[PDB]
Amino acid sequence: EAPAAVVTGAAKRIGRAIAVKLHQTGYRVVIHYHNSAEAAVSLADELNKERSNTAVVCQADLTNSNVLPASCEEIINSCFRAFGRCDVLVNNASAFYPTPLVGKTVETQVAELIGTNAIAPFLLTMSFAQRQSNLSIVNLCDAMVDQPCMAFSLYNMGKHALVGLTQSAALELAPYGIRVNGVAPGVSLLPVAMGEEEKDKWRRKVPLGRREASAEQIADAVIFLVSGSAQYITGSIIKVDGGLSLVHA
Amino acid sequence: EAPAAVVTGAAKRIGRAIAVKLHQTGYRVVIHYHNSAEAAVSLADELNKERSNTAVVCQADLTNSNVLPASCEEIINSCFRAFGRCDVLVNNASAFYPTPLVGKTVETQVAELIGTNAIAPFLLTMSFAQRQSNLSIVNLCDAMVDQPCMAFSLYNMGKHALVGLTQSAALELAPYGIRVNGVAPGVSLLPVAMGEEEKDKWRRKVPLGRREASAEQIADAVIFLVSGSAQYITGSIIKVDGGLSLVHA
Amino acid sequence: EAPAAVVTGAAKRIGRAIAVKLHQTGYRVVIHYHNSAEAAVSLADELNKERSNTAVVCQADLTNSNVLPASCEEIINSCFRAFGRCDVLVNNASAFYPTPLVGKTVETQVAELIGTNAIAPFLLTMSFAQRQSNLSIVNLCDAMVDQPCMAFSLYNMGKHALVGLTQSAALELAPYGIRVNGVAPGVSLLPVAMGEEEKDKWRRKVPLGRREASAEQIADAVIFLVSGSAQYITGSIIKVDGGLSLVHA
Amino acid sequence: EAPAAVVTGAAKRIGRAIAVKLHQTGYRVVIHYHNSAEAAVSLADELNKERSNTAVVCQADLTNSNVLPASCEEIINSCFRAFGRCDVLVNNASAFYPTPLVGKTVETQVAELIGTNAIAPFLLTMSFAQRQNLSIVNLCDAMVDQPCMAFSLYNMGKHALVGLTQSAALELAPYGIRVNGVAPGVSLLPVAMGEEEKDKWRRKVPLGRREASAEQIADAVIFLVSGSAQYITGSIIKVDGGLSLVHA
Ligand SMILES: NC(=O)c1ccc[n+]([C@@H]2O[C@H](COP(=O)([O-])OP(=O)(O)OC[C@H]3O[C@@H](n4cnc5c(N)ncnc54)[C@H](OP(=O)(O)O)[C@@H]3O)[C@@H](O)[C@H]2O)c1
Ligand SMILES: NC(=O)c1ccc[n+]([C@@H]2O[C@H](COP(=O)([O-])OP(=O)(O)OC[C@H]3O[C@@H](n4cnc5c(N)ncnc54)[C@H](OP(=O)(O)O)[C@@H]3O)[C@@H](O)[C@H]2O)c1
Ligand SMILES: NC(=O)c1ccc[n+]([C@@H]2O[C@H](COP(=O)([O-])OP(=O)(O)OC[C@H]3O[C@@H](n4cnc5c(N)ncnc54)[C@H](OP(=O)(O)O)[C@@H]3O)[C@@H](O)[C@H]2O)c1
Ligand SMILES: NC(=O)c1ccc[n+]([C@@H]2O[C@H](COP(=O)([O-])OP(=O)(O)OC[C@H]3O[C@@H](n4cnc5c(N)ncnc54)[C@H](OP(=O)(O)O)[C@@H]3O)[C@@H](O)[C@H]2O)c1
Ligand SMILES: Cc1ccc(-c2ccc3nc(N)nc(N)c3c2)cc1
Ligand SMILES: Cc1ccc(-c2ccc3nc(N)nc(N)c3c2)cc1
Ligand SMILES: Cc1ccc(-c2ccc3nc(N)nc(N)c3c2)cc1
Ligand SMILES: Cc1ccc(-c2ccc3nc(N)nc(N)c3c2)cc1
Repeated sequence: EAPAAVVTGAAKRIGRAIAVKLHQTGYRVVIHYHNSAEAAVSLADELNKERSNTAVVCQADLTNSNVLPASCEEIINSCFRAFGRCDVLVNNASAFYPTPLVGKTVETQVAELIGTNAIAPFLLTMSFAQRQSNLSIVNLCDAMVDQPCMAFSLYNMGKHALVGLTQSAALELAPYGIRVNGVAPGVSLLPVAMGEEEKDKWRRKVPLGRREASAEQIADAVIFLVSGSAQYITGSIIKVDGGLSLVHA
Repeated sequence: EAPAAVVTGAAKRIGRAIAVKLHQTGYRVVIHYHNSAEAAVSLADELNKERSNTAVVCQADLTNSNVLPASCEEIINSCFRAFGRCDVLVNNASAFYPTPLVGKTVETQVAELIGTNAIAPFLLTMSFAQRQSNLSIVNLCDAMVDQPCMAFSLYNMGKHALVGLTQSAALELAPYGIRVNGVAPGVSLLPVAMGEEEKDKWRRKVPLGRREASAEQIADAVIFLVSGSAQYITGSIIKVDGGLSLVHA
Repeated sequence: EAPAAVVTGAAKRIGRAIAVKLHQTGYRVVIHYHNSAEAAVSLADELNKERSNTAVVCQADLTNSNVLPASCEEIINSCFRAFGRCDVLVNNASAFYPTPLVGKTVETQVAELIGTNAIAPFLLTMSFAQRQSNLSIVNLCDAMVDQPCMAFSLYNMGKHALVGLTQSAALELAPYGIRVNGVAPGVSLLPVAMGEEEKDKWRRKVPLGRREASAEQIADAVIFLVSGSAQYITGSIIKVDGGLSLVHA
Repeated sequence: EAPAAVVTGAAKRIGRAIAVKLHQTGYRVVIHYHNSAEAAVSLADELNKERSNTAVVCQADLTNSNVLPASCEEIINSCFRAFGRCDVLVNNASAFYPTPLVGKTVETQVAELIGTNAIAPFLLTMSFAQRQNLSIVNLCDAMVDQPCMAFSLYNMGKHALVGLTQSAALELAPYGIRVNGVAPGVSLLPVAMGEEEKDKWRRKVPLGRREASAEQIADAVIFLVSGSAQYITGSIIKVDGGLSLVHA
């Protein structure tokens, strides 16, 4: 029968492309969302039109809190509930915004940026492993972590922690046959609130084609890592950045 | 005027070694502690008998919470209260224990391991910089972050986030003339509860001398980074590991 | 028209598996070899029986010398002579043997280890680019490059230069639409001369499955990197090591 | 008696500052050079004026060839002949020029860039070790993962040097020989480069919008050879003003 995958923040943009490609590959999917209910259900409707009862949605805030472990457990449980199995976890949901060192309170920013990018991946990783073939986890990382955007220290700390989790969980879960890997975009789908001139500044920086990655190109790397063609691969983070991280200042 | 330094978790072990060496170099010191009140007071007494009014203690829990920003702000405030300046911050205090993926609640484990190793350094860094010559911050990292101990994922995530901080904060605070660097021990002071046979198993693995780093050897690298001999150094992490991280399985 | 690929050191082992999978994928192939003449011709025979006129052999020594540039030129030329095009270069051929610091002269050891692992890849890369779809190069690197085997300094130097080449050529050849990537094995096909107790000692070290990578599992990663599913990927090295590089001493 | 150090390419620029600082720390020095005889001799005279019989020059081409192993052995031998001991080796000499992928022949560019940056350090390390606070410091490059366009052989040479630093650290540790690296970002700029282009680069550096002095590079070499770094091996210290942290 068909394997099942959980994709966090799967309603729009990159998580959406990932869930679509996984479904096209033959997976049943849990579309996790926080604020984007309409979009999440729209995607489920589309996927279920293709193959009946192969997509469900699951709401959760992934901000760090007292209830986050229970929320993460429920995300995994919804996959087992809907499909009787959970073969793939994709940690894609992510808050992204500046937190200058020199109005959300700083402790809220910690909760959101560190929660979404690191603690929730950790808790979902725990629950995914506890509840257990070709099982794997794919973490959406960031190819630019060592050359970070100015004033994004919390966001960067979140993504660095996710690298640590990817590595630690690969080592620890290997005995269980659970592989744990990452995909590290450089520039992909650009901010909605970014202006067109600024977009082109960034595009011009990419050696391979002077363009951002499509969400589908990011999804392609996820598809590889979950597949039978990556069965010896664990603890690896694959850059999908058109060479951007190689470009000096 | 003598410069002043804050060392977190400075009552014993490596934090103490760093405070002492800074003091011997001519720094006035804030000895931060959490539980080790007797040892912190004792160390301060010792340093003050060497030079009068050159050391004060400062108690704070560095577990993550909504009050952690205020606590970190107060730690920096206490350096200015005592000495009228704050030249150096050393982020040494650190929780370290296993958190298996498959007692304390996971919420507490997250708060302690991520708070001490990452969030408190980030908040102390904000406060140190907000309050502002040879200014710098040294973060105590871990040379083994890419070959972590089994079942230490939250601890590892915390140390990886600290690397991210070191880099982000080096970039962002360079315009202010604040350098931000790391020292990464491999095996130094062994756990107090560890049996001699287990200690020797680890000692035997170290290429350079088959022994752990002394606390002073760790302090030596910290003292270099804060000195005028490191005035162009920022965003660097110096391994003090005797070659351990180079040794394959 | 079918695309064409050069695989160096393709007569046996991992190189052979790569040549076989490329061919199965629809590529015409140049089977480069040095001494394994019989095995190279035998492979070409096998592949040509499957689809006629889709495989040729090409002999060359890839040791560093003044004629190495011309030899590398001729390898690329042989691909054009046979197939009219050259879409993919796989830098697989590699000398591997200890060279302690404390019958071959050191001059020969340098020429062999640095020539095969670094200079030949570099010269092949020049020639490939100069003769110029989905064009790409895949370099066979080494996951253990930062945790090297004792007394393998020249080999390790070679593999390190190979990473540098992958990055530098990714950046420079991007404007030409040539992607440059790496696949980094941990332990795969074991040395011929190695005895069985020693083989099993190394197998025990691999977290994922306690065994070495098949040559086909290595080839699988090469296949991905050259595919249309990796079209935004350049300057990336994918570890295929079962988590081995994550294991501390 | 005083310890002794060999510094390669020590006649000028960064290697010169390294030799001067080592000398000021109390080392006797072998000032190796290739083409800069007048500058090397001028340095030796300055140092010997300071302390009699504490500096000698040693000429050698560090390009890769059949004779390079013998030349490197002779450089180490020179330190023993002058001073009776060799405590420190600094691998500083380096060829640096573009080699685009698309009058020197490429085999000569390989020989010069790979020989000076990698093979010569390896042979020198062998010779240094066969003869034995002992340490080796290799001059690396902080920008090796964000390389300059069309510098592939140079970049290959420096990556090879990181491999050597790690491999030799591991292998010579049982002998009490530590092996480390100093990785400048931008330090002393080419003499020929117009100020307009120098300042373009200077402005990229987060920490003070300037290049490293040769003396600041030397300071990190001085730390690594000192008693203060006695547990440090296989480490490479960036001295780059934050440059490698700056995205495109
Ligand atoms: N886009 C890029 O150029 C780029 C570059 C580097 C790395 N990446 C990584 O790739 C991944 C996807 O990128 P993206 O641009 O598609 O992401 P995105 O648009 O910024 O966000 C993806 C989703 O994250 C979910 N999310 C945010 N905060 C949440 C919270 N507190 N709780 C639960 N869910 C939350 C949101 O779901 P709802 O809409 O349902 O609220 C959002 O739609 C991220 O991990 C990102 O860091 C992207
Ligand atoms: N020891 C090693 O071999 C080694 C290896 C790698 C890295 N390191 C790094 O080097 C640094 C020092 O090592 P160490 O072994 O000396 O450290 P440690 O003894 O394990 O901890 C140092 C201090 O951290 C403080 N701390 C713990 N939890 C705290 C909390 N919730 N709030 C405030 N303070 C808290 C404690 O202060 P109180 O005693 O006052 O409660 C403790 O004395 C650490 O950052 C460590 O990660 C050490
Ligand atoms: N566990 C592993 O096997 C492992 C681990 C890490 C990395 N890797 C990397 O993966 C690749 C394949 O591994 P492998 O074990 O299959 O390699 P290998 O069998 O040791 O060597 C591959 C071929 O390289 C060719 N070669 C050697 N010296 C040459 C020279 N001077 N000139 C021209 N060709 C020469 C030989 O060709 P002829 O037989 O025709 O003479 C040989 O068959 C290598 O790059 C290796 O470094 C392998
Ligand atoms: N300058 C920078 O911004 C920078 C940046 C990153 C890394 N670094 C590293 O720091 C080190 C010092 O840099 P630098 O700018 O001072 O170096 P440099 O001036 O470019 O070269 C130093 C010396 O290397 C010697 N050399 C060149 N080719 C040689 C050969 N074939 N055989 C023997 N010696 C040869 C030359 O000696 P003669 O003059 O006697 O012929 C030259 O003076 C180098 O390893 C370099 O890669 C420097
Ligand atoms: C030029 C440029 C391209 C893409 C983004 C960008 C947009 C959204 C976004 N979301 C996120 N959770 N994480 C990111 N790293 C991210 C990055 C920003 C700037
Ligand atoms: C063999 C061995 C050597 C040293 C430690 C060790 C002891 C205490 C300790 N505290 C800490 N905050 N962080 C560490 N990384 C740490 C590590 C553990 C095991
Ligand atoms: C345990 C163990 C597994 C595999 C090899 C091994 C065998 C052949 C081999 N060839 C080569 N060109 N490069 C390597 N790194 C290599 C490695 C050595 C030791
Ligand atoms: C802008 C700019 C910055 C630094 C150099 C520079 C000058 C000389 C130089 N020599 C050398 N052996 N290695 C280098 N990496 C180097 C670099 C050149 C141009």
